[PDB]
Amino acid sequence: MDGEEVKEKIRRYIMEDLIGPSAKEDELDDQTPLLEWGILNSMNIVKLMVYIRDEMGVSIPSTHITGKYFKDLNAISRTVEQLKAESALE
Repeated sequence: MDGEEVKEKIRRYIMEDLIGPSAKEDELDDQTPLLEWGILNSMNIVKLMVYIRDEMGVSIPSTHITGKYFKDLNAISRTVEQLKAESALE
């Protein structure tokens, strides 16, 4: 329930673990097309799914995994806060 704290955590983990070479100081931006970079697919996306799960405390269901939310980092976080609300009542 912040947006920014969630985003900066995730985006930087994409730079640390996921990518490697194409992950300079400002390669991964706030609005970067993550799917057009093709960095997010079933192999990679699960390391994010567990990252948000532990760090943000948000259980992302497998049925939630669709392009619109994993499209850019704002779309990532906005839906994390929705799923955070779901997990808050659950």
